[PDB]
Formats: sequence, structure tokens, C-alpha cells
Amino acid sequence: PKLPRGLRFGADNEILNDFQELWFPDLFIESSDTHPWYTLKGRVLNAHLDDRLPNVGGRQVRRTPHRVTVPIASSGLRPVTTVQYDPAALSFLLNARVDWDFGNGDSANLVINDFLFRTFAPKEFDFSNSLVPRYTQAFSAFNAKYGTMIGEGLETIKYLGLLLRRLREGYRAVKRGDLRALRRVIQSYHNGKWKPATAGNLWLEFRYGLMPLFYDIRDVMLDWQNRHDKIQRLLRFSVGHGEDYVVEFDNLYPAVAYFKLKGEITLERRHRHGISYANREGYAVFDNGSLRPVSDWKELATAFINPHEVAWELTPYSFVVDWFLNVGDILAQQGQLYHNIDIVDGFDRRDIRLKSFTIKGERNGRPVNVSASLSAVDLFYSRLHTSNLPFATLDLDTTFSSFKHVLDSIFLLTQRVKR
Amino acid sequence: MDKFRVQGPTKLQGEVTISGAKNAALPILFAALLAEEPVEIQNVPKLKDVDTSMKLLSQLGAKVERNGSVHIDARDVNVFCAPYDLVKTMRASIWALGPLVARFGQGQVSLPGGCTIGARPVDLHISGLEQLGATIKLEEGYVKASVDGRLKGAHIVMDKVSVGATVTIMCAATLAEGTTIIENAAREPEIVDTANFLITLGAKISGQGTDRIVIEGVERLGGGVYRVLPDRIETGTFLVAAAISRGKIICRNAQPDTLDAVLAKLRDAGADIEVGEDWISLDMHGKRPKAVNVRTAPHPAFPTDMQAQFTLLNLVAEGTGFITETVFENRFMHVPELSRMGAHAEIESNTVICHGVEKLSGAQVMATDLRASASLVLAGCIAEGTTVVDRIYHIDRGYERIEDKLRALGANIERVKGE
Repeated sequence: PKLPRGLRFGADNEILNDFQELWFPDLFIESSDTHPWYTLKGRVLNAHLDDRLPNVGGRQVRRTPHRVTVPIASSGLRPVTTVQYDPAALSFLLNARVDWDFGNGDSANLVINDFLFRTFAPKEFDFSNSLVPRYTQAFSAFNAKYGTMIGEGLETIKYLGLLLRRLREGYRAVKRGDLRALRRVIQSYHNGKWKPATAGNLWLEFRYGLMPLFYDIRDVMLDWQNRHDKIQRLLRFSVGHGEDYVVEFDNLYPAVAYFKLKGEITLERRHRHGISYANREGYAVFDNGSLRPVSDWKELATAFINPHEVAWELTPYSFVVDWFLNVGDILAQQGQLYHNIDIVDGFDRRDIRLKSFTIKGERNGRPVNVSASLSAVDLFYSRLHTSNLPFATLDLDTTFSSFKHVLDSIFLLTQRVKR
Repeated sequence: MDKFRVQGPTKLQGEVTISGAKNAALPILFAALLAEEPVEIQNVPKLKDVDTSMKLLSQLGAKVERNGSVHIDARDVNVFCAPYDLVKTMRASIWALGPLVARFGQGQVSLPGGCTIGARPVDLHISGLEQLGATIKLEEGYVKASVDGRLKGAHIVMDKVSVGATVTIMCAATLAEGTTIIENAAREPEIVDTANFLITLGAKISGQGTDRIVIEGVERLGGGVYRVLPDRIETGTFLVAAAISRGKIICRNAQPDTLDAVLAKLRDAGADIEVGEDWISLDMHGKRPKAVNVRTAPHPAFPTDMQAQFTLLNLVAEGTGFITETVFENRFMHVPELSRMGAHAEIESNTVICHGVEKLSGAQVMATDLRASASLVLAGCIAEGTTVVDRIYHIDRGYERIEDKLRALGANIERVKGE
């Protein structure tokens, strides 16, 4: 239907996000081996040769489509993509180089190229008693560690609204024509009480008189971007802890099948769980036309600052009033990130890495020097999505509820500014 | 991909006819390359591995035909190069290297694959030819072997007991000059049934079921008539589905002498087992099975060919049972498939810990092994839920018309087309 993966129609040709596919995908069956052929270089039994010997087969890997299209909201995070990787076994390429020098007949120096094996992968392990205390300490110490960083954002948004109230009174003095309620505001920024100039032009004292005011409002707009984007980054508590498990393997007799290879691969089992907070009525619709990047916020701060412009004479009534219309559109989109905060996300990642390894090698009961280097190709990775939460006493809904009333008081002030 | 869909739960009451063998019929087809007289083989079911060997011998130059009985007359073989799509399909195709150097003079056998059961212990297959009189050489995976005259006779000192090591030495020492004594052989029932076919031809091999067998070397033999005995695994597999459903099944055409220690442990659990010569009865009287702790060992004393067959029975029992696997330490695929249904287990080193639960729920499973494919189909006849088995092409490799035998007993099973 003219759509890639993860898209669905909505209103007037508007793309959405299907919930029956991202959370419950449909895995397939793949039967294809990675390296079905390899070579065995070197000299064996005093006879150098290089052929093309194949290996084994039967590799069933079930994967899921990886999607990174549209997110869930504007200026948010990527949705929970179900990435399932369940291979048939654990295959690792081993570029070994076993050689022995004993007597005159038992002398060889063969180089093993691309050697893999198939064993077992115990993927049945849970850690439901280690990630639960980690969430209690993070929520109990949130009011003590971040108790001062959040308070700075509340006093910053309230201080910006006070400057917008005095700026609105300056526009009303042009239509009315009162000169007493215009020259006294300019003297409030300086130390004493003086006037830089006195003329009959109402727009001459409005530009130069508000020069220190433009430098203070610009610093608030640049600081609000850092005090708002850092809060959304703290909603990614994806911590976890795992243990160790070794894997034993024997009966390895490659090439001439006269020397025994064995070892002990020490895997690294990891299991972490992530939790995010978003709006319960924000991920329903998503439009790319109204998505304004962060570059539009920095442009409005330098609108009044211009060393050479002709906007003061080409209909000035359609320039200062339109500036407040773009500010209300930004506050209307950011206000949805604090209205009714409900737990809607939550992913669980479980992957297996690889650490050190101690491999050996014998030949009919004889110590043989081993100098190989084990690699890692086929591993293990899992990424699902849940919809439950054990403990949910203290939430961020009551804390972020006070920030909604502050943003709504500023949006209603810009709508009352008429021409 | 074709898949099944068994519902229920129903009851399994009735009789079932045991078909031919599988592991015992493969060495018989390879022994006809040395005989210059047409032999007669009976009791051969239509399987995937059986039909694969028919096309392999047809490309070599031996005209084969069958309709009611197998009559292979291999005496006009001219092509020595074997294809690659037929050797990698199965696993026991490497046993043909014996007769392709005893009577002819050359042969090219590639590396087989088959099902994922381990690391392919082919170390004893190469050492078993140098002591007899062969040349160690290979090119592009084709194991070449050329030697003038028959193979010599010498005492072979083995180290470990394998599966294909006994068949390789036995099938390559019949017409060879000299007396060869196999030390520490395999006493599995597949060797006893295979040795009976050589006695009819004219071989002087006495002492079946013993680690030390004295093989007498002869010059040339001829043809013979011998009926293949039914499989012992198929008889014991149907007894597990009846014990978990609390019923009664009467078997026909079985070999009680091949399953001595298999039926000995089930008698103490509280089940009436009736012995005989052609019929084996078993009943549970509605009781609950128990758990046994018997270590895997070559026949007798619980053979290693009953791992996945008694895995589901130990889970539905009570207590704590463990089975120490020392042969197939890499075939651990039937454990993750049963854990999704609602069971818990743990594999420590080389011993699986089986607990004791009641019933499970049917879900989507995947069968990638041979013996692990029958345990997933019989579990759906008693569980509550839809059982979907992925990759069902392994069931037809050892069982012919499995959906038709279970239909008369009481199981709604149908075949769904795929590719």
C-alpha cells in the first residue's frame, strides 16, 4: 500500500504507527550458513597442501525486521523496536595454527582457516531479584540528588513571563500615544535616570530603548533549551546486572583428525530493563509537517537584533505582533510532555557478549603448543517489550503537574495581544 | 515451510504396526557393494533417508528398482565421484568409504553433514583405515583412497566408543585378508542386527554384543536373503505418549530382546508390562509415572538412544530426575522448546535437571533435530493449546506416515502446505 515497514494510514493521507506489528512481529525461518566453505593451509605430515574442505550445516536463525522510521512524538525518542536474534547454536570462527615438533615423523605446521562449531546456548535464565532494588534507590534519591537542578527550571520559566508582561505594555503606548508610560521604562534598565534622546518619532525610542532587554530575553531562550532537553534524557533508566557461565566443548578433530582440541569459553550473560515516561495521549497521531526542528528556536531570538533592516518602515504592525504567534506554537507542543504522565513504555534487553578464553590442545595424549585467536561472529541478542510494572508508588505525575499551569499562563497572554 | 497443527486433548487407545528399522538398514545397503550376487532386502519403509540413498547409488552406475521388496544388484558401478548435495544431506554417508577401496580401487567421499548433534566425531573413521593399509590423501574435500590388493589384518586398539567407528571397521574387514580383532567395540543393537546380514552372505563373525569381536578374513562371498528387523526406537516412542495420557497400547511386531533395560525401569514405577515375542503391552492404570536416575551408557543398561524419548515423561512425573548424557553433549535443543510451554529446567555441565510438573500449554515450537522432533508432536496431544511445529521434514526421515498412525488412535492431525 505504498508504505515501507511500520507505517499505516490515518486522516488525510497521514502516516501513523501500527501497534500490532512493532510489539508483536512475525518471525520467519531462514536456512543459510555463514561460511559453508573454508581452506586448510600449511604443511601436514611433511606434505604442504591447500584445498577447499567444507564444514557442517543446519543453521536456523529467526530474526525480526528492524525499523527506524518516525518516532512517537515530536523531539522525543525512538519507539521500542522488537529485535529478536535466536540462532540455532553458537558458532565462532577460530583461525588456529597448531604445530608440533617431536622426532622426525611427527612434524607438521598446518594453519587452520575459518573453523566453527555448534554447541548449546542456555538462554533460560532470569534476574528478577537484582533489577528491582536498583529502581527503588533511583526513585528515592531523585528528590535529593536532582532536587536543585529541577528548581532552577521553575524559576527560569516564571522569570521569562515577567519580561513579556512589560513588553506588552510598550506596544499599547503606540496606539494610545502616552509618552509618560514609555520613557520611564527605559530608565529602569540603567543605573540613574537619564534619557539618551528626545524626538517625536515613536519608533526611535522603542528600538534603542529596549537594547538591554533584548540581551536578557535571548539568554533565557538559549538556557531553556538546555534545561528542557536534559530532562528527557534522564528518562532512560536501562540498568542491569548479570553473572558468568562457562561452556565446555570437546571432541574437536579437524583436518587430519589426529589432534584433540578443547577449551573453556567464558561467556558474559547480560540482562537489563529500560523504563521511559511519555504522554498517554501524544503517540496517537504524528505529522511531519508541523515538526519544527531546534533551529527555529534560535532564529526567533535574533529577530529583533539587526544592525541593518527595513522592517521598521515596511508595515511595522505586521512584524512585532507576528513574533508572539511563533512563541505560542512552541509552548503548545512542549506542554504535551507534562500533561498526564503515564507509564506506557518499557523494554527488556538480554544479550550475551564474549570475554577471555582458555583453549588447549593435545594429540593422542601429548602436550602440544597452542597459539590461536578465537573471534566472535554469531552471538545472542534479545529485545522485547512489556506492559506491566511491579512497584509504582512514587511517580513523576504530581511533580510535573506544577509545570503545566506555568506554561498555560503564558500561552493565554500571547493570544490577547491584538493589533 | 510445511507445519502441523495438532489439537486436543484426546485419547490414544488402540494398536499400531511397527515399521522397519533406520539405523540398522543403512549399513546393509552399503554392504552390497562388495558382493557380486543380487541380494534380497525386506521390511524397508519409505523414508527421506531411504529414498536419498537410492538416487545416490543410481548415479554411480548400479541400476536399482523396488516395488514390494528391495532388490539392489550393485555390480556394474563405474562412476566413483559422489555428488555434494547427497552426502551433506545425511550423516551416515561417510560409511561408504570402506567398500569403495576394498573391491574397486578408488573413491571420492566428501564430508557429510546431517542433523546438528555434535562436532561430527570422525576421528575414529580415519584412524581405522591406516592400520589396515590405505593412503592418507585428499583433494578439495574428496577423501581419496587407492591401494593395490586387499587390506591387511592387524589388531586395532581403540580409545573411545563411538557410533560409526564400529560400522566402518566391520564393513571394511569382511573380504580383507587377515584376522582383525576390534577392541572396545559398540554393543548397541544396531551392530547385532547388522552382523546377522553378514553371516547369511558367508562371513565368519561370531561374538555379537561384545567389546572384543574376532573378525575372520575371507576371500569372496555371495548373496543372501535376510529380513530387516523392526526398529526398537519406534516401539518405545509410542509407549511415552500412552503413559502421559493414562491409557493402554498394544504393540505389534517388536523385539523385546533389544529393549531389555528400557522396560526394566518402567516396571518398578507401577506399570503392568507384558513381555512376549511379537507383542508388547503396557498400561499405567491411571497412576502417575516416577523419575529414574540412570546414566547414559552403550547397550545394555539404558542405551543413549533414549534421551529425547524419555525427556517429556520425566517432566510430567514427580520428584527430581537427572540424566547424565555422555554421548550427545551438544544436542540440547529439545530443552528450550519445552521451556516456552511452561516448564523449568537446568543443564549443568553434561547432565540435564528435570523437575516434576503437571500439564503444559501448546505453543509455537521448532524442530531442528531427529529425535527431538517426536517429543514436540506427542506433547500436543495432551496439552491445552495449539501446537505448531516448524520444519517438519525431519519427522519423515525416520517415520513414514506418522499422521496416519495417530489418526486411528485418536489425534486430530493434518498437514499444511508451505513452500
